[PDB]
Amino acid sequence: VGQQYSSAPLRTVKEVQFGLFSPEEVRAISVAKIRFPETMDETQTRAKIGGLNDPRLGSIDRNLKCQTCQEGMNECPGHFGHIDLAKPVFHVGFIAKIKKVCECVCMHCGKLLLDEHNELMRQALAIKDSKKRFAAIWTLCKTKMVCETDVPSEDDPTQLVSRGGCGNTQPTIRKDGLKLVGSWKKDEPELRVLSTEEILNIFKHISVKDFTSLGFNEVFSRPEWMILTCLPVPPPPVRPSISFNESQRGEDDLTFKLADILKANISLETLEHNGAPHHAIEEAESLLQFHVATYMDNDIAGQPQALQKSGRPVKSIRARLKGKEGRIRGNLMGKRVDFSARTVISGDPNLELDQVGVPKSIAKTLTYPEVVTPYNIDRLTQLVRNGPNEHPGAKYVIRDSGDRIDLRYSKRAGDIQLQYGWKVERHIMDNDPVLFNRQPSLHKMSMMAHRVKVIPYSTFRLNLSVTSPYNADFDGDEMNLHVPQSEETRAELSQLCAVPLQIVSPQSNKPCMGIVQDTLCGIRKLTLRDTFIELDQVLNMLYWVPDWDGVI
Amino acid sequence: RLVKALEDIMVHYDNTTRNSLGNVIQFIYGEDGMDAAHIEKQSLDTIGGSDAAFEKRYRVDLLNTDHTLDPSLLESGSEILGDLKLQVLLDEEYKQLVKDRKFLREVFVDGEANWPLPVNIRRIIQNAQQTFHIDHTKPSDLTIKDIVLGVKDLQENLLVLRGKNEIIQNAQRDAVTLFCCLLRSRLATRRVLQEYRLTKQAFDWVLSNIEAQFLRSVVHPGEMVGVLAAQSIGEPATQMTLSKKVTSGVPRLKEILNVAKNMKTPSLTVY
Amino acid sequence: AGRAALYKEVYNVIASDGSYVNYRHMALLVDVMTTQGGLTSVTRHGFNRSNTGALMRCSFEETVEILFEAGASAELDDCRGVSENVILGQMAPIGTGAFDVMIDEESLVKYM
Amino acid sequence: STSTFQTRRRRLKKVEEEENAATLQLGQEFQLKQINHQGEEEELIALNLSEARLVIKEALVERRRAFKRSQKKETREKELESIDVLLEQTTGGNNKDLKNTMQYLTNFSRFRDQETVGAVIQLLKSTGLHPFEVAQLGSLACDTADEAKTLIPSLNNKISDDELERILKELSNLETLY
Amino acid sequence: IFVYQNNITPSAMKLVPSIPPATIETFNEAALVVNITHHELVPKHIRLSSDEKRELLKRYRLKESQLPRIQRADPVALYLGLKRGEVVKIIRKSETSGRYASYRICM
Amino acid sequence: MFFIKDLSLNITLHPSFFGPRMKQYLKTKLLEEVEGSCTGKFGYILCVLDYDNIDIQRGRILPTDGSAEFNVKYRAVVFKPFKGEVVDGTVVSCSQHGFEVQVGPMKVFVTKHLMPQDLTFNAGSNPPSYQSSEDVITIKSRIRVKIEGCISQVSSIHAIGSIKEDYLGAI
Amino acid sequence: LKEKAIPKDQRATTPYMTKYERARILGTRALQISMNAPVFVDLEGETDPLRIAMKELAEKKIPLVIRRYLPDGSFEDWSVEELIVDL
Amino acid sequence: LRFGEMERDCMIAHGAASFLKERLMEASDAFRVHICGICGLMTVIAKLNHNQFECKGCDNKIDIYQIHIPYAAKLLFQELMAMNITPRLYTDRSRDF
RNA sequence: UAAAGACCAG
DNA sequence: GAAAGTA
DNA sequence: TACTTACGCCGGTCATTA
Ligand SMILES: [Mg+2]
Ligand SMILES: [Zn+2]
Ligand SMILES: [Zn+2]
Ligand SMILES: [Zn+2]
Repeated sequence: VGQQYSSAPLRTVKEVQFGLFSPEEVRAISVAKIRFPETMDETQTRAKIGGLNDPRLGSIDRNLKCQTCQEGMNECPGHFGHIDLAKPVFHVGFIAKIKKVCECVCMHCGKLLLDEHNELMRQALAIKDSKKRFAAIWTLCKTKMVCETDVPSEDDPTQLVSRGGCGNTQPTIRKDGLKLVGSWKKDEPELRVLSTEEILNIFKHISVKDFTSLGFNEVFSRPEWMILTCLPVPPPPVRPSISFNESQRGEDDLTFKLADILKANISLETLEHNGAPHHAIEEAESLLQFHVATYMDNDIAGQPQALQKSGRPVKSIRARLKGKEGRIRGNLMGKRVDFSARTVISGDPNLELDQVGVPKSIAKTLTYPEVVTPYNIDRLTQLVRNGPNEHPGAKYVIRDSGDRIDLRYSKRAGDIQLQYGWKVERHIMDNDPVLFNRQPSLHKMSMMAHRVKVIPYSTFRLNLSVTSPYNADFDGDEMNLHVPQSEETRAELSQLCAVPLQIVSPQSNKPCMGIVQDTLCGIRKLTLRDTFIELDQVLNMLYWVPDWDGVI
Repeated sequence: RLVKALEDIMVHYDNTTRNSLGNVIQFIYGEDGMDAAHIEKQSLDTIGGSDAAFEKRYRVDLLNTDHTLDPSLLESGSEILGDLKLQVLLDEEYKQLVKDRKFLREVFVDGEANWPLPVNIRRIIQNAQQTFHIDHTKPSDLTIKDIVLGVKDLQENLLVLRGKNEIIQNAQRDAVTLFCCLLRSRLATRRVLQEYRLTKQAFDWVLSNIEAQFLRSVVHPGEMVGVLAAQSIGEPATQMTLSKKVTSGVPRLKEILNVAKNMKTPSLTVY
Repeated sequence: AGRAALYKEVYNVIASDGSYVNYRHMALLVDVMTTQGGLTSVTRHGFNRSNTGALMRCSFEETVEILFEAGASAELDDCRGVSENVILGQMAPIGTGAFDVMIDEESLVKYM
Repeated sequence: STSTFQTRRRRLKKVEEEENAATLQLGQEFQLKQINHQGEEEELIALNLSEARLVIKEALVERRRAFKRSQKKETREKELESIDVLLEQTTGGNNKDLKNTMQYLTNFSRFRDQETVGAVIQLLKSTGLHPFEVAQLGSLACDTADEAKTLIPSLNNKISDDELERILKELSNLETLY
Repeated sequence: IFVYQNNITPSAMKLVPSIPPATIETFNEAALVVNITHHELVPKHIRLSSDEKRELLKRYRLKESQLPRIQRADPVALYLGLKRGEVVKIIRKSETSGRYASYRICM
Repeated sequence: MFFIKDLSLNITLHPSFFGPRMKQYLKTKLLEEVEGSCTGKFGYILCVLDYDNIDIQRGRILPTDGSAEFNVKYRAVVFKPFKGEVVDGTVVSCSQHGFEVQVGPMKVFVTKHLMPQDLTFNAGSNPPSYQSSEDVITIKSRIRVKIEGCISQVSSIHAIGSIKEDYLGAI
Repeated sequence: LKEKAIPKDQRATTPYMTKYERARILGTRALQISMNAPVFVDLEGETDPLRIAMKELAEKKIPLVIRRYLPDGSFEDWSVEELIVDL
Repeated sequence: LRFGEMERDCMIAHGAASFLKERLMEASDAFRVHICGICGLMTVIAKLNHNQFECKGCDNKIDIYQIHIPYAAKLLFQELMAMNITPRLYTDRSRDF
């Protein structure tokens, strides 16, 4: 994992502290500027321009380069870069909150609309629960639409007390696509679009004690931060390309949408530095907000799916995490794994309850890393000589010096003098405990540990009474097997989830495996008063019982 | 959903059943602290029958010629008849058994007497018997104290919780209430002698197991009962090959788990 | 009384079917739907909208808004949840992990 | 690295490390209030040379002792000899640091007797000055109160010139000869 | 305790949290025609002295948030006139163990 | 200056060393890893004290591999230098740029320009020297310096010092 | 804090070793013997670490301690020795 | 093959803690990133070789750790960052309890 | 190598 | 397409 | 009072593509 030693102390994660990125941090953390929307070709020459993807960020090419760091492809995680947007833009995700936060603070001055002076407010301001509190404070302030100058104190309602003041009626705000529009009113309304710059600023003035009251955080996430200024550029590892040989493209979906954001950006800025036909610059600003909004969420209410020339909608980052098949649920709550095998199953009335016949073909593939101990040097050496193609054998030797000898090529396979502390990846052998399972897996019992029994033919062979638990027939069902890779993992399998252990189930305080089909229908007959057995047979019937005290 | 909803629930090292916040969902797992796989459907005799039959069974009157332990059953037969001090304990017993009978009829209003409880006491005795080759012919050698005091003493060992404070201790007595009614139900002086001719040895044995067995039945701190229950409910919902007319089955459970308002069938029964 | 019915009810859906479930499973369910105060549902609306940590919650129904609403109100996930550790790739505090294992140096000499 | 007895919760804003100067503003990991191995306030432990010559020596010895319980089953120029031996029998040998420190320490110690070195301590200790000073005063040969107050600025308004002048006198006496 | 017949004015019910410490409750006659606590399904609750409670929390190493909660407007919660913080001890018959201890704190 | 600081290390032991005399192997590892170490946070670690009672505590068995992780609590004698600390040591090197004085495990450097002017460099002498109307400074000469600043470098600490103020210089 | 280490007596958990504690001790112990750790029993024939592990546990010669956490963070320590191994 | 959600729930049911971590890590993802002890970020410019670590921006080179998390998560994190969200990862706890 | 789709297994 | 929670 | 929003059960082969 990660490979190559690191003097760094290794600990586990104990807390995940969520928060929002302050623009000043992004700049700090960044390792590349990122000005050019192109990807590479130092004038068609294949490399990477100091412009987009790797102006010192991650890498490509199994080319150790990477701003000293080196290490190469696997090992170097990503290195972020930045991109100084030309104008403040919302963050699709927080449009809802920005809206509601404004409705809570008066513009122009930037202060709550209900001090401790107001009663009902006090109640809310007491509510310990960042989220439920902001929830309330809003219901009260949305309604208030004037930044009162003086409120009748908690005494006589005739004399009015002083607080902050600036009458400025507060515009009922509303949503239009990605814009917040408000309609003031004094004496018909006065409609005007609240600008980002404008709202960003009000926020920058919201009192530290006022964030907080409105579920925020002085260190980790102040409202003003829901407005992107400097944009973090994820490194190659996040949006890898695809290199079909030499003379061929391969840029990821995300790499295109950044180029778009970068393009749409250069556009704007160059306009505010030139013939700035004002109310035409804003035409170009809405664009920037469209991409920076789209690059994140691209399944918004005001439809315009932002399609890639080819009709395809362009995978928004959000898209990447949305459940099932998506990052969280598809890559973490569950994932494809190594040391696994699957194949058609078939019953076998000659395997003990807790075994599982495993096709040799499969046993010669799945391995187990046993460590060279004096307790087994001999055996292991035998398996190694034995090679990777005979059965009772092995297919990899790993010396302390992290490097694996491939027994099917290493010019010294027939050789090799093991070494205590070395590791031999050997074949699955009879009795290795393994996890056997049939899907859908809705039982602890749909996954049980079994003893391996390597056998001929290509099917997983399993004892009938263990049928029900998995709920399998032999009309073509397949079943998968997982081989534990560590000494304690097997112990966990054998000691906790072995089939024998799972016989009487909590599911309903009774056994979940009994006798079935042949044996059942047949055990009845064998029993009937009528049924008598004569010596010649009785003698065999007795011998079959593996325990029999040998006492006719 | 059932799963994702209970993932994080497990029995902690204190027997409490909490989620990933330490919020208590059940003070003692399943209201008894017992592991499901260690429970069988036994029958609490005491519950049913006529008050008449109940008496003919558990009552022992050393002060009445016709209602004493015949000296055949016991070895200290004749010398116990009329013992006022023994008939004090022997009463205490019967007055408890009756208490129970009331309490059970309280709990299981129905009268239903077959409920799953740890330690199958019947088998434990069955073994006791043809393990010692007990003949329903000879007289036991149990003191009336032996029986009464042993059973009374055993219960002191059926530990589910182990706090050395009053709150916990009460909790303990609670969690064991029903098991005990079962225990006293089957280890009543009359029975232990007239029914199963247990001998002092056998008895000392039965008692010993009931204990061990019990202790083994308590749930293990670790048991992810969350998922277990999720799957235990969830699984049989998959096997649902779907006044009588009332929402039911899958569509109904979907109703319930959703705590939906308007339900297809919203009846109500008035007695 | 609610909890009493909620169970009677769940119990009857599994009863009609003619199957059996040890009381404890239905109970643990019913009690969960109940502790908080009322009738939290096994729904993106009920249970998954509690104090349990972001990462947990985000692994069902509303994945991304949950993660956004998280960095915005700067929550802190302490990781006592299975899901937290699964996502982090660490041994969760489950069965084999509900406790720790120490080498007692003293007893390591008593033996020899 | 080696974690030290103080856990200041570094929440993001990691920036404020002041100037380290004899304004007695030393690292955070060197304040007056320290926290003991068993979790108890303990005042900073500052050593003047020689006193630290003994400390090291003592332990270096006591160590050589236990080093053999397990093997069961005077004169400046002369000590740089006797010590260089103890080292090569209880040290990693590559500890050029400890070797150098031991020579420096031996060659510049102002008190060679655990008795004299205790007097010095008792003496100074009655001042109430900060450990840093009480150490400097102990390891820096100063005549006028000025020479002292000048090389140990931290002092200046803490003790009168006469007072500090007395102490400086008492020190020149205890000042073990050689 | 003020028992009204059909209803009071939002004007009137708005002068209750006005005489602290003393507190005021308000029941509608219809709501009392039947005592719900006499119901087949309603388990006997019990208020706990702020001592009985502080103990409970000690003997289970709980904070208040870790306790099952009962709603302030909860029928029985009203019956006993609970208060935000007051803990109730519910005792119900169990088909698993006969008797079961259960605590609920107030909202 | 020189202090006695209560520190703490963390050693991960392989299962192989789960011997009868393990504590002894740990203590020895500690010593290898601390004595002679150097940080900016603690300065120069010189000598681990009170050997016989180095607290070992119970180790945690790491889950995937079988190693045990120990949090060894010790107490040692350290040497962290500071600005304004007046310290005297012996000269070691000496060039046309100034001389390097050795104080303890450390080395303080004096810039020709942080010495009085009267004191000039002398190349034609051996060993190379710096002379003054009355003083003469070279390799062997003891000097009392005033540390102007430090610079923590990997496994060490350096500083620059002057002897231009009063009461500093040769002794 | 270690104001959290519940003193030996006053311990209130279970006298018996849970299934996981044992599954986990046998595994850990195997994992260490499997790593050439020193064994504390006569491996009378034995050559498989889990086997050896089980034997150690049997003669209560496993130098390990189970640290049991209570939902509040406080914890009780138990020796593989003290622990009753009914299971 | 896929050790999916439901298979995961089963190991959880069994209480097979380690075996679960084995499937998810050793037998699939598992990567080793370097964290900064101050900001819980994956910024550390570690060059395991010249032993240099650094974290300009937090300016470090000292308080630094390494961790073993599933690469899929290293991704999840760098992605929550691209969306301007900070999933700071910390080696010790504070909140207590 | 990566998508989106159709068909199909239990 | 159905059902449940905000402007 | 009507409008807005999340979601959906758990391996294999072939065809086509801005
Ligand atoms: Mg089938
Ligand atoms: Zn790099
Ligand atoms: Zn204003
Ligand atoms: Zn950093």
